[PDB]
Amino acid sequence: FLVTTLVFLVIGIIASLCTRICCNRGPSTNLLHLTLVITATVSCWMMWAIVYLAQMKPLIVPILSE
Amino acid sequence: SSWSRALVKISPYTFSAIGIAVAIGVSVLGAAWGIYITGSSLIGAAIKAPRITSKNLISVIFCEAVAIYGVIVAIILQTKLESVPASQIYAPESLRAGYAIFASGIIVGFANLVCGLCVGIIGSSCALSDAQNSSLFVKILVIEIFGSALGLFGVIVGIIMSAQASWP
Amino acid sequence: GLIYNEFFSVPFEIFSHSAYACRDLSCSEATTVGLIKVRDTYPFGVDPVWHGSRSELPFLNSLKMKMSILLGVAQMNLGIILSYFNATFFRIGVNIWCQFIPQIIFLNSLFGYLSLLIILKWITGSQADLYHVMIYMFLSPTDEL
Amino acid sequence: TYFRTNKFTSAFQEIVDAYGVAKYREANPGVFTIVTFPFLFAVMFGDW
Amino acid sequence: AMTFNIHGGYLEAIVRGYRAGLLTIVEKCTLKLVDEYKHMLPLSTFLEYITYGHMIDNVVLIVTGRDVQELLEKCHPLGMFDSIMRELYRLVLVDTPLAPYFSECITSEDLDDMNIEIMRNTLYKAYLEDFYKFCQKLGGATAEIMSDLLAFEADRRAVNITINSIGTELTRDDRRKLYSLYPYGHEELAVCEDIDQVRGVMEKYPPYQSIFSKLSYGESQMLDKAFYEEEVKRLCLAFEQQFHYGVFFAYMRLREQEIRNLMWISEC
Amino acid sequence: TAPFFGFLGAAAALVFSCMGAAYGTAKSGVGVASMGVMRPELVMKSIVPVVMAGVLGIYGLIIAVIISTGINPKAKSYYLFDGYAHLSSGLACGLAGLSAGMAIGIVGDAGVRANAQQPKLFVGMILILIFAEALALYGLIVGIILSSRAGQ
Amino acid sequence: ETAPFFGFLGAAAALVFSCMGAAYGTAKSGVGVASMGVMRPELVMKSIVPVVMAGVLGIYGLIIAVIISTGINPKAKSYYLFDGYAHLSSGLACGLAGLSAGMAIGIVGDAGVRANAQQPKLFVGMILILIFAEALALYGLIVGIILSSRAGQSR
Amino acid sequence: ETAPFFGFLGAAAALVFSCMGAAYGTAKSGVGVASMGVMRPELVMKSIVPVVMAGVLGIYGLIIAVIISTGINPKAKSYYLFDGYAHLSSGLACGLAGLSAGMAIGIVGDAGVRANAQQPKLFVGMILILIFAEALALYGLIVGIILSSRAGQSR
Amino acid sequence: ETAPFFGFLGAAAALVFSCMGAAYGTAKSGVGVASMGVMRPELVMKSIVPVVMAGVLGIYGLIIAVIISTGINPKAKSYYLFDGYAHLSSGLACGLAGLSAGMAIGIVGDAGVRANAQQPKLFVGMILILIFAEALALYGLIVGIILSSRAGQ
Amino acid sequence: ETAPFFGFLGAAAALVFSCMGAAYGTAKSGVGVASMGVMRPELVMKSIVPVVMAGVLGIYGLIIAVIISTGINPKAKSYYLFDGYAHLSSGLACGLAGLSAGMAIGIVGDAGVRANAQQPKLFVGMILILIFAEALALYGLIVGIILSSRAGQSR
Amino acid sequence: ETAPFFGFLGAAAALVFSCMGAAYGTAKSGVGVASMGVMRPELVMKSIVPVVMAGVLGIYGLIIAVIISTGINPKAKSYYLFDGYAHLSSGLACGLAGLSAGMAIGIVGDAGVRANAQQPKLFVGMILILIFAEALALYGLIVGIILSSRAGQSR
Repeated sequence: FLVTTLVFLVIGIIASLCTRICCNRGPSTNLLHLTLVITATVSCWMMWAIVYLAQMKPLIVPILSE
Repeated sequence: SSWSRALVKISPYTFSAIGIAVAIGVSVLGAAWGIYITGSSLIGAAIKAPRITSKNLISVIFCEAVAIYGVIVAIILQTKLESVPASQIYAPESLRAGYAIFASGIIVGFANLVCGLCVGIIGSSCALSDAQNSSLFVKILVIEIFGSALGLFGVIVGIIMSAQASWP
Repeated sequence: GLIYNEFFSVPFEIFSHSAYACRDLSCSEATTVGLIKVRDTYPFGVDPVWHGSRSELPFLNSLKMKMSILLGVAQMNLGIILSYFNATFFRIGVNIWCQFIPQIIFLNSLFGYLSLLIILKWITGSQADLYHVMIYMFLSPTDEL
Repeated sequence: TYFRTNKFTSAFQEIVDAYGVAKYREANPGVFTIVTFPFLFAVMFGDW
Repeated sequence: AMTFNIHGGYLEAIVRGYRAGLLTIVEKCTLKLVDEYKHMLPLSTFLEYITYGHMIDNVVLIVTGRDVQELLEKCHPLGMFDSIMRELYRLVLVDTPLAPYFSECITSEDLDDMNIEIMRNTLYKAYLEDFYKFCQKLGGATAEIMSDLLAFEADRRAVNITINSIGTELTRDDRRKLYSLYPYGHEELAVCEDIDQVRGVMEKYPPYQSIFSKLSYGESQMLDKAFYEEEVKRLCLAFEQQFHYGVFFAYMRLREQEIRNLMWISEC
Repeated sequence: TAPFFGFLGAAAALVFSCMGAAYGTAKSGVGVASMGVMRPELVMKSIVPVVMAGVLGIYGLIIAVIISTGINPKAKSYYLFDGYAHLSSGLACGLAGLSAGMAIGIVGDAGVRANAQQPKLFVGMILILIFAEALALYGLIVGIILSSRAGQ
Repeated sequence: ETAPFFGFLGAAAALVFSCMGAAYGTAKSGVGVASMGVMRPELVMKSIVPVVMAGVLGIYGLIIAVIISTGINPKAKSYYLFDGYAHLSSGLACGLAGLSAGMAIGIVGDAGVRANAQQPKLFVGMILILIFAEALALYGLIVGIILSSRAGQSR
Repeated sequence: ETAPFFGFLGAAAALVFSCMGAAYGTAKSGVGVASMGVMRPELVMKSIVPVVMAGVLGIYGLIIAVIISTGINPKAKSYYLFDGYAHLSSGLACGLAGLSAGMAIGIVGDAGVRANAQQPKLFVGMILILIFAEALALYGLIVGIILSSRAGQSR
Repeated sequence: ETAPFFGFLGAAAALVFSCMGAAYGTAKSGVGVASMGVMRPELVMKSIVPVVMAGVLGIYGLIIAVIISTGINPKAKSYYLFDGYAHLSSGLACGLAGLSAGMAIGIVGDAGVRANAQQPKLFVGMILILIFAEALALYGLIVGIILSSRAGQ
Repeated sequence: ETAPFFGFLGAAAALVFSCMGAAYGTAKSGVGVASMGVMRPELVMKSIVPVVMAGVLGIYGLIIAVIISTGINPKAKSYYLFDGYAHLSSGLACGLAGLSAGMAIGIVGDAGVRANAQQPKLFVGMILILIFAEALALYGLIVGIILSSRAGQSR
Repeated sequence: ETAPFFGFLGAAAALVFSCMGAAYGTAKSGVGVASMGVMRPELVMKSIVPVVMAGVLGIYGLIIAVIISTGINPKAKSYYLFDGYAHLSSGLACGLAGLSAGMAIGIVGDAGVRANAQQPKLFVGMILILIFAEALALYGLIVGIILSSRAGQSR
């Protein structure tokens, strides 16, 4: 949960370092790349947060078909 | 419930007689319609040329065959009637016989009507085709004969259903 | 798809072993008061048992609806926020503060009650709300109650 | 005017530009949508 | 479907036989065809419209006078029926479909029907009104043929306007205002001022494509001959004449075409 | 008592099937005569589509025969389930045959005209008509399956 | 009880409506194919795809009818009124969806075939339209299967 | 006892009516596209928007039908006539809204496909009109969702 | 006992009829808008006024449906027939009013598209006609709300 | 007993019929004014009278329906079937009269738009015709009010 | 008893039918008068006589409705099934007569507008048809009043 929350954030920083190294050829190009990386990280983390908050404490238990 | 009971309490003899009469009526109507359809084209062709009267008469004969089959079916249904005793007026056998008679009559009438309409349309086309060219009359007559089998099939089905009559 | 824990229309082994375990029910049916007791939540994806269960439809439908609402709120917020950046970049007049601020505030606040209620129900586990009573609370326009 | 198109960004920029254009240096929603559209179209077809 | 056998079957058979039999000699053939058509007397309205087709031209010719007495020599009952100069035009406004509309559209009488060009304009307007009236009686496959004929007439008028009648005030606006897919997309021919431009406009309709071809023949003629000759060439489609359908108009058109071919034969 | 519906199913199955069969045969026949006016040889071979339409009546006739044989009252107690099943089985067969014949009549009528124009496309018309005629066979399969449920 | 009198009726209606829709599609498809192939016999083979696309609805309806028929078995369990009603609802829904999809596919295919010889791009456009139409038939079949499956519990 | 019949009928009616509306819209759009794309290849893909815009309504209807079908659970709660009436009302509302949206979308898409050969500046307006029309489908889905949510609270 | 079987039906009918009227109006409005945009693309954006106003009827219908759904509260009070019948009648009235307003707005927009295409000087008159037409929808919504308000027996 | 059903049905019928009549009248008036909006925009502004008259008729119908609804107070006095029947009859009469008046006024305005466009001197005649038409709606409203007042006389 | 369930309904229907007939007649007459005024503004004022004469139907219907409403009074005396049936029959007869008279007067006035516009000599003479129609309406009203006079005949 909260440990995984830092894991997603930490994953972006390494990706941020790779993006900076790759796009250092262009400053304005690097600025655009950083926005894309941040947006992708935020979207993935939000999707995971929704998927985890839904099943964290379910209100309805799962019944299995026969 | 009460309405359902009244519906189930209807007399089956009336329904059987209605179906028997309706078979003959529908067969006659279909045969007459087909005869008129063929006759319009036959008269037009004769006005164009009186050479193909013998060829045209085949369509009229085929149309009248439907009426003949319907009359035969009606005679069979009339033979299938019984005395309708008061005690068994609502017996399961009487109800089954009446339902079978009604179904056979409806099937015979509908099949006769369909066959008559198809034969009339085919003959109307065939007379004009023969007027256009007498060489195509054989194929048109064969097609009309093949299409006439609908009435025969319906009559066979009605005859098969007629064996279900068991009125005491 | 990895998030959804569904692979080629089939579940598989999540990062955990089993999120939910049948409470007792060594021989009892799944449909029971005990039902299934969850040891811990599977972090990689949805619970594998939930996908193939009879209760798959309601829970998955509620989760998908909540995710769609949250994603729409986020997209609308991003689009509204882009207005201030566009106004500053083009050096637009006071119309941004005059109109863009209320435009980005009204819809944000209107959806904020629903988004916060969804989050709190997810966070606080307020089962007295579920998917339906959230709309029920949002339904009433009048005060009190 | 048209913003400079990269080798990979060209397709997404063309897809987004099908709604119109802007000023010489005005707002360019293509920058966000280059990843936003993949960030949303994935959900409707999520199956690994 | 059963309505054909209910009524009109004998007349349809007679018409089909007469058409199948078909193939001062030209005048004699025209008189024989007119007599055959007259002796045939729902389908009454169709026959009335078919007669009114040529009756519009007959009335336009009779509208002269100016040697007006010579119109009796061409009193063919097929098109020159007696039942089908503003004072006389008002009297002639009855018993014709296009006459009531032409009374208002051509209220200038000879002013809007000058024998040089404006008489052709009045004739085109009357033809457009008659075509609209015929298309109003929808319900059969003949609607496509009527639309094709009206489109051919309109396109021929537009081509003639763009060729040389543009100097006669038959401009792009007049290509549809006075010159009678065409009922919806005739605007493409307003700028077809050249034979190549005419072919390009015809390219908008793939069926009409390659119909113009080199445009040396057919399109070379003015008035309504340019695209009407295309319809004459394609009249083999009308030669199909599928049964159990209104084919009286098709038979009349075939007889008229045969008469025209016989006239064009003349002394070999 | 309920057996009235079961008996009605067999009659309806034949009646509705023949209703569509005649309509298909009429449209197919009319086009054949039109082609036979000019193309003498093409019309003779084109009669197959009319023959194909007439087959649908045979399929309905057989389905009716099975329903009639299974309505033996003195043999087994024809409960309401048997009557309901037989009526349902006939209804599908009759309705499907009516639709299947109607498509064949519409397709066949155009096919005669198409063959008279370009003889090359005759194979294509047969393929489309054969595919359309499979629906009547599909209805026949459903009729057999439904009628087979008369066990109890 | 009286539940079979509705369940079997719904099962029959599913196949009946599916066949009606398939025939309505196939008639228009064949008319358009003949109209196109009258002038361009080469594209006749390519124009036959919508016919098969429409005919697939017949197979879908037959499968739904087979499922519905197999779903009723008094010898196995007492088919209460709820089971028969749900089966009839599934049959009616599947049949109506199939009929609508067939009519739409027939109209679209007739239009495309009429426009097929005008431009070769029609070979792709009409195929895409037919696929989009058959998507509705597939969705209806899925809904019918789900309803038929849910009909099996009946408390 | 008879309430599940009403509920299943309502779900089936929702699915069937949504399918019919989507089919009508798709047929109209297909006719328009076949007419338009003969002249130019632009209508082959640049104007295929209504083809999927109409199927979106069918997808929404299928989702609503699946939700309604999942709503019924006799083994979990003995549904009274209230549940059946609510399910039938929700299904009818969803199906009617789907049919209306399908018809409107089909008409608008046919008009847009016809106008495609005209000035392309109208593409934005056509898309806006199509979206405004399709908003009815979303409104109907919302109404159906609200009805389904209120359905299960029967006493 | 049978009151909900009428109230829910009335709410659904209200929503359905409002949607049908909105679609009927929007079809003609969109046809006219497309025709005008083909003729004159300049005013295409400003010609969507009837198209936009059409959705107001659907919004009002959805609001009425939501109010009717909130009206049925069996737990709060045993729903007697006097409340269910009133709710059903209110829904029917609102739906019929919405359908009539939608048809009128569709006719008005179909006329006004051509009217503005010939001369944009009639835009004010077209807007006034549309407002007068929508007054009927507003009156119908008000009447439906008033009728639904009387659910207290 | 069941009187509230009759009363609510009558009120709903009154509102629906009044709305339908007003809509028909407004549509006819707009169709008529479409030509005047281009032929002579100066006179087009004065041409909005029939729309206002139709709106007035609709308002009168709505007012009558509101009065009828306000007349139903079950907690104050028990509503016998006599009062419900009287209220339903009053509503039906008011709605029918309003619909007829609206249709007549719409036709009159549609004719009068062209009549005034051809000649401005026909405005007086158009106004007189509109007033005569609105007199019928006024009489219908008066009759409905009288019937609503008499509806409470039962015991 | 359930007397107003028919008596009040008939009283309402009388006014409804009279209003509908008067509206149809007035609409036809107004269209004709607008056409005539467009032809000649001089005759517009003088040609309003049929329009005014068509208004007598509304007055007669209102009077009949008021009389019927006053004829129902349970407080004064209980009305049996016959007492309400007779009033309903009188109202129906009056309404049907008013509708027929309105339709006839509308057709006659529509013809007479053109007749007066063409030949002013026959303009005054044509009023005989309108007089006959008004006499028919008056006879119908008298018959209705005679039928309604039997309200107190019951015992």
